[PDB]
Amino acid sequence: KIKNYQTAPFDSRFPNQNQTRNCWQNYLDFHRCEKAMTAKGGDVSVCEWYRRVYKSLCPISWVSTWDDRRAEGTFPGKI
Amino acid sequence: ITAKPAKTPTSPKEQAIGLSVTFLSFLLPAGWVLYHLDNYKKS
Amino acid sequence: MAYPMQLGFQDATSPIMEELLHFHDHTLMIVFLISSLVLYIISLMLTTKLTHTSTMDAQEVETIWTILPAIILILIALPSLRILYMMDEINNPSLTVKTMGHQWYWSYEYTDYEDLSFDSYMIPTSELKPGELRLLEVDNRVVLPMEMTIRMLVSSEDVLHSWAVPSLGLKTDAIPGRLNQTTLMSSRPGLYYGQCSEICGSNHSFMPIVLELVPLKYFEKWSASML
Amino acid sequence: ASGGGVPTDEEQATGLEREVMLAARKGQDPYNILAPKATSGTKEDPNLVPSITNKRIVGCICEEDNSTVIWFWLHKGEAQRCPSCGTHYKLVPH
Amino acid sequence: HQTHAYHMVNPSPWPLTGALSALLMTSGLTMWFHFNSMTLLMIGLTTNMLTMYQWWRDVIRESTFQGHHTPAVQKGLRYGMILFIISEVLFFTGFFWAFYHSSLAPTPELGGCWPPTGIHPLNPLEVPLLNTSVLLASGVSITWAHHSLMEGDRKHMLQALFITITLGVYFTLLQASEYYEAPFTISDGVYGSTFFVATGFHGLHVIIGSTFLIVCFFRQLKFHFTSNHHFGFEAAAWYWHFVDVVWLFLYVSIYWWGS
Amino acid sequence: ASAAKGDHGGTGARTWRFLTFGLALPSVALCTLNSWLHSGHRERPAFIPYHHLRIRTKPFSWGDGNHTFFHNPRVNPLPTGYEK
Amino acid sequence: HYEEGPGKNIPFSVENKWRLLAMMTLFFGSGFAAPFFIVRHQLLKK
Amino acid sequence: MFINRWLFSTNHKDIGTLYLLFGAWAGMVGTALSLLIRAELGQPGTLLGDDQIYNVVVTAHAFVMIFFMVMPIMIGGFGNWLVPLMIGAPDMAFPRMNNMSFWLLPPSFLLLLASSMVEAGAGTGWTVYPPLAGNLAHAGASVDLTIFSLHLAGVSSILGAINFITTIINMKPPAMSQYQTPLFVWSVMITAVLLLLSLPVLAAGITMLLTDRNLNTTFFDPAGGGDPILYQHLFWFFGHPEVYILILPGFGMISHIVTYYSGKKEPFGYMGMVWAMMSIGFLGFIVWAHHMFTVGMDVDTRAYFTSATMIIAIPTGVKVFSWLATLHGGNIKWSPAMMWALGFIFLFTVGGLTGIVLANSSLDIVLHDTYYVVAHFHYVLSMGAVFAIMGGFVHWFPLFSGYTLNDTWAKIHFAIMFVGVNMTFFPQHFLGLSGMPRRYSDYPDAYTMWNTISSMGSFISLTAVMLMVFIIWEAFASKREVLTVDLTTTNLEWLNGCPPPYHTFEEPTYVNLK
Amino acid sequence: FENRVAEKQKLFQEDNGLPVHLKGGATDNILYRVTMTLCLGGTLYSLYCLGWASFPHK
Ligand code: HEA
Ligand code: HEA
Ligand SMILES: CCCCC/C=C\C/C=C\C/C=C\C/C=C\CCCC(=O)O[C@H](COC(=O)CCCCCCCCCCCCCCCCC)COP(=O)(O)OCCN
Ligand SMILES: CCCCCC/C=C\CCCCCCCCCC(=O)O[C@H](COC(=O)CCCCCCCCCCCCCCC)COP(=O)(O)OC[C@@H](O)CO
Ligand SMILES: CCCCCCCCCCO[C@@H]1O[C@H](CO)[C@@H](O[C@H]2O[C@H](CO)[C@@H](O)[C@H](O)[C@H]2O)[C@H](O)[C@H]1O
Ligand SMILES: C[C@H](CCC(=O)O)[C@H]1CC[C@H]2[C@@H]3[C@H](O)C[C@@H]4C[C@H](O)CC[C@]4(C)[C@H]3C[C@H](O)[C@]12C
Ligand SMILES: C[C@H](CCC(=O)O)[C@H]1CC[C@H]2[C@@H]3[C@H](O)C[C@@H]4C[C@H](O)CC[C@]4(C)[C@H]3C[C@H](O)[C@]12C
Ligand code: CUA
Ligand SMILES: [O-][O-]
Ligand SMILES: [Cu+2]
Ligand SMILES: [Mg+2]
Ligand code: NA
Ligand code: NA
Ligand SMILES: [Zn+2]
Repeated sequence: KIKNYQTAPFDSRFPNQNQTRNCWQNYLDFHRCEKAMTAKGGDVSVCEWYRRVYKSLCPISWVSTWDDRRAEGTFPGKI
Repeated sequence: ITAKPAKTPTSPKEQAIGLSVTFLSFLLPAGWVLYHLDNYKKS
Repeated sequence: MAYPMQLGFQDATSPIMEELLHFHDHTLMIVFLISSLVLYIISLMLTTKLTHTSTMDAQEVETIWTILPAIILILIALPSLRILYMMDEINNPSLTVKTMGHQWYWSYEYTDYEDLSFDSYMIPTSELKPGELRLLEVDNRVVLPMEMTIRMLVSSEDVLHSWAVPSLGLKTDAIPGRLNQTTLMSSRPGLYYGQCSEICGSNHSFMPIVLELVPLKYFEKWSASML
Repeated sequence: ASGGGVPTDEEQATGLEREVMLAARKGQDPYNILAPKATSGTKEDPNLVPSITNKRIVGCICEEDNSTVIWFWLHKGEAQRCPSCGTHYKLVPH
Repeated sequence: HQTHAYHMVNPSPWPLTGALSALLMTSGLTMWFHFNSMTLLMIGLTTNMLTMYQWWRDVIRESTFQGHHTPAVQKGLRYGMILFIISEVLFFTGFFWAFYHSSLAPTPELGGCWPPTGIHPLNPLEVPLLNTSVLLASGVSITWAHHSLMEGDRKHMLQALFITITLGVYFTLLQASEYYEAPFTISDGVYGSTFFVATGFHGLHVIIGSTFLIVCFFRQLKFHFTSNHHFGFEAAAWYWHFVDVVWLFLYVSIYWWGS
Repeated sequence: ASAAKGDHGGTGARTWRFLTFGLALPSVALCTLNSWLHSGHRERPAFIPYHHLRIRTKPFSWGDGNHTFFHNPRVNPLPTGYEK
Repeated sequence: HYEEGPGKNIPFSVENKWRLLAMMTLFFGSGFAAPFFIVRHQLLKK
Repeated sequence: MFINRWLFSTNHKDIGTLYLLFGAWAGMVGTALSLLIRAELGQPGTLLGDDQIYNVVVTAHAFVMIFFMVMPIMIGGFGNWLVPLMIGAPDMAFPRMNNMSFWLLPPSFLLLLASSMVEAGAGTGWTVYPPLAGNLAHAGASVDLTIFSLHLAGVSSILGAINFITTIINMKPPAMSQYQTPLFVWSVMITAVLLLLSLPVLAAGITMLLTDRNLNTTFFDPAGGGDPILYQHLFWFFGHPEVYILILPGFGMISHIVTYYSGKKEPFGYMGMVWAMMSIGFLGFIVWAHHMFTVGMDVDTRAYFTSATMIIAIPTGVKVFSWLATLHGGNIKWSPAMMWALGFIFLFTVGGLTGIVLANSSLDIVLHDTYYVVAHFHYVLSMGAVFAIMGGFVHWFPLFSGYTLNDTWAKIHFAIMFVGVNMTFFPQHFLGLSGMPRRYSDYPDAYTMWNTISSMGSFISLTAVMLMVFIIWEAFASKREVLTVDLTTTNLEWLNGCPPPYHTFEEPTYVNLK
Repeated sequence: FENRVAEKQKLFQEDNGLPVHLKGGATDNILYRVTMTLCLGGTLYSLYCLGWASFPHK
């Protein structure tokens, strides 16, 4: 709830050297949460943890490409 | 093993010729290419 | 970095690299011993006019030279695997840094807080400042806080590369579409050098890595100034 | 259902295949398909080695399960002995 | 004159023409892919077919007409064909490994799911199930053909072998139609890549196996096979069962499990 | 399994012909009916220019470079969408 | 049939040792020279 | 007659001779490429150009040495000459298919040379990893010509494997079991099994690379959901068996050479030697990902591959100790072939031991893609496979030709080569431990001394190669014809004389069952 | 169809010294010449194509 975020913590779901899915899942979670909120009227502030984690872990170019595809209607993950 | 003496003995002079020709066949063409390398790179 | 006429590993800069040095010393002793034993036995077999050319029974001695190597292998595998799982242990980093390989340079992203990223290219030999190292210096070094556990994530935006820093015991391949993780902890301030370690085309030899390890407060102010 | 029309080997085998077939039926092995069985191999009862010439290579497995085979030319004439075990062999040219 | 049972083969040009046909086909594919030209490739395919025709023609001359296939020679050819099929199994194993690697760990670009986002797989209960019944049925009819030959029954051998070939052709025509009708293509990411390269090499082997069965059909029409000596038929049947089993693995893996 | 059938005594040509006509070809006939019965075109889905599909890293060595080898205009969109 | 015996079971003649020297010189020399001339070819392209 | 005999051959000896000539020519190519590598590295700075031309040379060096020199010489050359003679067989099972295995290789080599002449060559490494080898970073025909070169070499060896397995299983005397066949014959049979199983997987992988390059598949391209690392698995699933394919016939020849020049009728521990070769063959299929310890694999997979790789030391150690036990008590003949074999035992052991260092995935993080790997594999290849080739060549040259070498010149040759290869590769251990990467055209200044020494070593090896050509010339020039060969009772391939007649064993050996 | 294998066996066993690939008659020689001409001519053509492809073309 309170902050003091330094970086993304160890996540038992992604314990190995390949962290691709950790970046991906947190990106999906953020945007899923955000869509849920901006609808029912509430606050994207509750989505903030996923946003910090995926920003920490994900290469800038991956985020940028995924953002471009969401705007294009070509993003292949479910949000 | 045992063997007959050479049917066509190759004297020390003949061996020196065969060895010299063999070495030059490897060294001259590669030496030419490497000597002219700068010529190749500059071009 | 390596120094002239170096025979062995660069001095360890991280505890894991120290562990690897001791494990290598252990394994090399065994390597020396077995090589020397084989050379000695060869010379022993070849230095007598005594003969024994009739059929020799093999069963008894094949026990020795199966069981003895099996024991030796176990004596290598035990410390080997201990270090392997140590290098894998959970550590809780304070900082995550990404590096993306490119033809032919590295970029770095420090996006825990702000969007900080930059490119890091080899200094051309003609532009080295006096005393700087040919093929090793970069224009923008990877500044990092010393004495802190850092998560490095490695990828590529084109072909394969591999991000290496021998004195920290690090080498993580840079693969497009993949985010590989390693952890980095320097016991000391200083400058630590590595080189691209997967063939990647025309300037594979010329895209090095330079870490600059400094106290946290210097790293924080550097970070802020790089925005 | 049933019916015929497929030739048999008896009808249609030819060449070497047919020679081997006809010899097998007579119990003969001119093309060396079978391993010969050893005699006692004494000078009185030597292994008899057929040949179409006046020498043939013998391989001697001196003892059962030896992995080393001992090879030598056997020549027409007096029986010869394996150089390792001394078992006798005699050439029978034909 | 020999007194062993093995075959000393006359000196032959077909190894060299085969090797050269391989040079022409591969340099031809390079020319097609990079220099917009089919010329070398068509020469290579032509000399390849000529080589195979004359080489296997000569094997028939050597065996049916000259009698060089003693039992020892046949036994070697049995091992040869079994080893060849084994190498073919391992070739397919590489494509199945590619398929499982990609489908068990679908990457973000696919949507992180299998089948990928945007891929609409064929229904495995429609034509793919039909093609499974077709190849299984052909495995039954080729077994009938084999037993008819061993029992000396020329007419039913020919009938059963003709039914087998017809089924092979049916499969190929069905597969060609399904290729045309498929809404995904070989360029549709790793789903299309694995689907068409794996089933494509399988289809090539069905065509090869059907051709081999057709060769056996015409040899049988010419009375080449005896009721006890017919290795070309046995080899074509083994190869045919291999094509059937590869199909079953493709059906379960790619069409059914991968759908 | 023993399947559910029954014979042997002797596996022979007659038995395998029995299996061919009594089990194998009837099964093919059934599947042929099932299939040519569920044919009839599916609605082609909306075109979406997904970046993992319609891959073009090099033009194909035939046609205009942009059509797959067994391109079906009805159901195979180009990278820019359905043609004509 | 074919020739049998030393010097006859090979595709090259050993009847004259100097002709043989020339042939061997061309044979091994051409293999050793080829990479140098391919490097030159690639350098003189760009 | 010349065309019938040499282009249309169905004869195992003549086809063996063709392979030996082809491999010798390839060896000159491979040596030239190796000298270009070491000339580039022999002083700091840039000699030839940037890493593209440099790594075209490196890539070709490896393909030539592996596929056109070692495999044709060991399997096509010694295998075809010796295997039928050692089992008393009248030829190979498929004598005409055998000829096509040979004639596929000049076309395969032509394709490799074409790859280096068109565009900028294939500067990929002999591993040909994407995406560097893909159609964006290596656009144009060079990599496709390389792939096709490998396809043809692969077909050649797969058909050869079928031939050798069938011949060895089916064409022995009816009394001779598999446990009465010589160890070289075993070594070729096991190598052929490895070829049969591994090369189709390589063919699958490089075909997928070909379609990614030309048919818009994406097996290895993340944009389509593919994975570069899948290629690495398929490649190394072949590539580790391949190094055992490169050494196993060498092990077989070493067994025969050590036995012969020890004056022994048999190798020590025959069934142990068979067991060890089979064990090595089997274990060589379950270790491939030790080529992939830095790609990001899970820790338990790294632990498995570390352990499984190390186990192969046990059967290999049985072979080394059994060679030493064959020497034991011998009437040692210090022939040139014996010197090659003794150098083999020792230097192969050294390279096997640095391979065990590398099997430790934790240490391999720091050693991978450095010259420590280069040092490992040149001890087992340049001082293992090559020493077995030279030993077998000098031992059996009088059988194949009917003429003797000059033994003094052959010992001089061994001496020069032994100095050259050790000066070349021993310092590369230092360069590896201290961090010099693979596939570099230039290096930081600190690495200069050992790179200078290593390059000087490579020139000494060049002098040995030139001297080998002269030595073969001198033998054919002098025509000293063989008379008597000892130990024919346990070396059947000599028993038909030197050279043996075109047809041997027209009448098979007599071997009874007892 | 009638079984004419016996007459093929006589033909291919005739003591005429011909290798099996030519032993059927003049048709064998023609097909052989066609095959070998295509192979050698095609191989020369591939070498020309390599010559062409080995150099830059504007
Ligand atoms: C002839 C070729 C050959 C052979 C036989 C071997 C044999 C072995 N190799 Fe080697 N290797 C290569 C050729 C070969 N290798 C090549 C070409 C590469 C690089 C590929 C590339 O990237 O281009 C390579 C790479 C390579 C790597 C990858 C390193 C990396 O890229 O980071 C590894 C890792 O485990 C490895 C290990 C071994 C081991 C354990 C053996 C074992 O088989 C050795 C077993 C032998 C002994 C151990 C010596 C004798 C034993 C005794 C005297 C008994 C007592 C010994 C003990 C108790 C230890 N090899
Ligand atoms: C059989 C394999 C083999 C052999 C013998 C050699 C022999 C040599 N190799 Fe090579 N090499 C490789 C396989 C081999 N190499 C491979 C696989 C690579 C990795 C490629 C990659 O990174 O992609 C490599 C990489 C490699 C590199 C690293 C390049 C890099 O990372 O940038 C270097 C550098 O010094 C090198 C040098 C040499 C030298 C100086 C020799 C010398 O010792 C050669 C001396 C000459 C001989 C040994 C003669 C050979 C000829 C015969 C035996 C014919 C005999 C004739 C008859 C029998 C009639 N090699
Ligand atoms: C039963 C019906 C189908 C039967 C088989 C039909 C063709 C088989 C041909 C060979 C198959 C071998 C693999 C070739 C790879 C691809 C072919 C895959 C099968 C196929 O035909 O795929 C087609 C694409 O063909 C394409 O790209 C191009 C096709 C032509 C180019 C071939 C290129 C050469 C391939 C190289 C072969 C290397 C072999 C090495 C073997 C070495 C072994 C040691 C799919 O069509 P699409 O329009 O994309 O989608 C359908 C949309 N409605
Ligand atoms: C990118 C494109 C690359 C293309 C590369 C293509 C390269 C090759 C061109 C091929 C030309 C083939 C011409 C026909 C060859 C027939 C071989 C054959 O049929 O060989 C037979 C033996 O192999 C046997 O049986 C069993 C083995 C039969 C093998 C048949 C041919 C296979 C060729 C392809 C192999 C691919 C392997 C794929 C799996 C990875 C008979 O052996 P012979 O010694 O002849 O006779 C012995 C006498 O006693 C017979 O009376
Ligand atoms: C890595 C393998 C190669 C190893 C080293 C080879 C050792 C070289 C042997 C000599 O090679 C020759 O060297 C000459 C120089 O000494 C060159 O002459 C060149 O230089 C001469 C002297 O300046 C001129 O007379 C010539 O016209 C000019 O071609 C000549 O072309 C070249 O054949
Ligand atoms: C049983 C078999 C063959 C014996 C024979 O029939 O001659 C022999 C040959 C090689 C033997 C093996 C090798 O000598 C290597 C190992 C030696 C150890 O002393 C026992 C296990 C060991 C793994 C042996 C087990 C067994 O005795 C083997 C496998
Ligand atoms: C490397 C290969 C996956 C190849 C792929 O990504 O395509 C995988 C598939 C199955 C795996 C193996 C199986 O999961 C079984 C074992 C599991 C253990 O945790 C490691 C060893 C172990 C023996 C694995 C090693 C390695 O991860 C294997 C062999
Ligand atoms: Cu980047 Cu090598
Ligand atoms: O490969 O070792
Ligand atoms: Cu390996
Ligand atoms: Mg690497
Ligand atoms: Na049968
Ligand atoms: Na340099
Ligand atoms: Zn005896």
